[PDB]
Amino acid sequence: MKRKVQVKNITIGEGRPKICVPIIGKNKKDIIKEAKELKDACLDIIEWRVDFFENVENIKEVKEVLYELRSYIHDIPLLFTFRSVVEGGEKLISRDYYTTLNKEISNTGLVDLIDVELFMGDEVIDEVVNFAHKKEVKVIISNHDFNKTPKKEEIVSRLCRMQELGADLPKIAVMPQNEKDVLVLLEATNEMFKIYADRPIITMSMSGMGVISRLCGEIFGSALTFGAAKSVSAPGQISFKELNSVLNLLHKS
Amino acid sequence: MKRKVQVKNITIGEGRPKICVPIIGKNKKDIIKEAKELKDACLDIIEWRVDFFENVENIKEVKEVLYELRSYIHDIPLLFTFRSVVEGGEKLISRDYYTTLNKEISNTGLVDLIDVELFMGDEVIDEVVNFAHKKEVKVIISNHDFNKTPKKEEIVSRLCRMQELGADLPKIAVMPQNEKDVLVLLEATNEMFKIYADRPIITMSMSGMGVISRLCGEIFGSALTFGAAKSVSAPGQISFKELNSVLNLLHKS
Ligand SMILES: *[C@H]1C=C(C(=O)[O-])C[C@@H](O)[C@@H]1O
Ligand SMILES: *[C@H]1C=C(C(=O)[O-])C[C@@H](O)[C@@H]1O
Repeated sequence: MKRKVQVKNITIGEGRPKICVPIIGKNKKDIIKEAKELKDACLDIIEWRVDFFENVENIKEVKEVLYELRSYIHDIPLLFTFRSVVEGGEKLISRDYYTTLNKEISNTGLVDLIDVELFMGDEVIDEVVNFAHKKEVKVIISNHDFNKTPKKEEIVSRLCRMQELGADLPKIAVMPQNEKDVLVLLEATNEMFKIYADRPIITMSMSGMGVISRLCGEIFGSALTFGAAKSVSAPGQISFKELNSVLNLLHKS
Repeated sequence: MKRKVQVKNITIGEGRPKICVPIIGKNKKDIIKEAKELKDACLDIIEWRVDFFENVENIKEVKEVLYELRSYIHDIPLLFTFRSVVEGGEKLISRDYYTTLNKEISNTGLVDLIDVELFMGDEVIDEVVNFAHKKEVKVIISNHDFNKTPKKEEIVSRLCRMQELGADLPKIAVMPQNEKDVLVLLEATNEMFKIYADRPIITMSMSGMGVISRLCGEIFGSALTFGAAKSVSAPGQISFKELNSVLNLLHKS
């Protein structure tokens, strides 16, 4: 009754939640060094957090890294994400360029998924999505709130809008100010998963307090969880290796 | 700040939730066989589910087991529990023997904690609680519902009755019939913890669906969690060695 998102040998939205490991190097040497350490590691998808790449405004240099990166990762699903400043990024860039970066990178045929930020707008979203599906690229439409956890109804409403915008995978990250906020996130996730969701969704409650939301996706509905290699790409992620053992332990419980 | 329950080298209600493992053997040899396996294991407390013991109706023989058991787990905290048929037990006994068993054993000075069922009535509870504290034995006043998860308010109400009846550790285990019921348990748990708790509490949502409640007590408020050795004594138990790593992992988070 729900659609699944297949990327290579990985089926998002079925079985145990899929582990995604970010690459956050500031330069080609470190990025390649990062990719080499993950080739034979136990994980499902790799996310290139390009917002960390120092020459990110130079599209040719971004492609150069992308080529070399695919050579080492060959058939591991690869998500491309430029996380903007409003949603936790550190590099500021034009909105016209955010579109160009995502389109040009989508056009290479080298990325399997691309992340597009909801707030960025219908104009930006529709163009990135239409062009990503041209090349069979799956799209994550994402939304992050680093200060608050909206009410469950509001969270559900955002995941629904993302779905209307053609997102192959709606994604929402929220920040708890208390323990109950964490449960509100889980509550909205399962209501979405059971009643309104039409495909897989990705959700998380950030920081140490909401870490449970990164582990219990199999019961509650989040199809993908992010684990860190050396350093964190978002507050609350634990090492991908420990995430793998916890997900496996819960798969047989 | 509030009360903590000290049993030997273990401080319940501080840092990591504590791990309790039950011994469920039917005869002396098996019980001791289990004790030797948990002797130097990474657990905090050992629970003797004496209801599994075939010769439970002869106090003499029950005591003969304690004496030998101690020789192995002399320094490890020992909880003595006779789980009645009504709340998941496997052996029927008169309410009067239930009292004498708990009083006689508690009188030996060999047990560190004992579990009395809330629904067993104030008569039985006052009698057992009073005597227990006189021997300096901690009391867990418990309640289990294998059918459903009562509304949040009821769970907190039960946990509160337990405190007023003098429990050193209130305990409730409930059965989820849906994912939301798991969040209700956690929500009720956190409410007790921040608003009404004067002592550490123990809570869990049973079955695979509720397993997440055995892993996140540090955040939501449960001070003790039960893990299985070779097999489970309640639906949804994880092996104790695995449980230990997840709790240590989440403690530093
Ligand atoms: C989306 C969400 C993340 C998280 O909360 O862990 C990590 C980021 O790197 C992703 O873009
Ligand atoms: C009380 C709770 C249990 C649980 O749900 O794990 C098992 C019993 O052994 C305890 O007495």
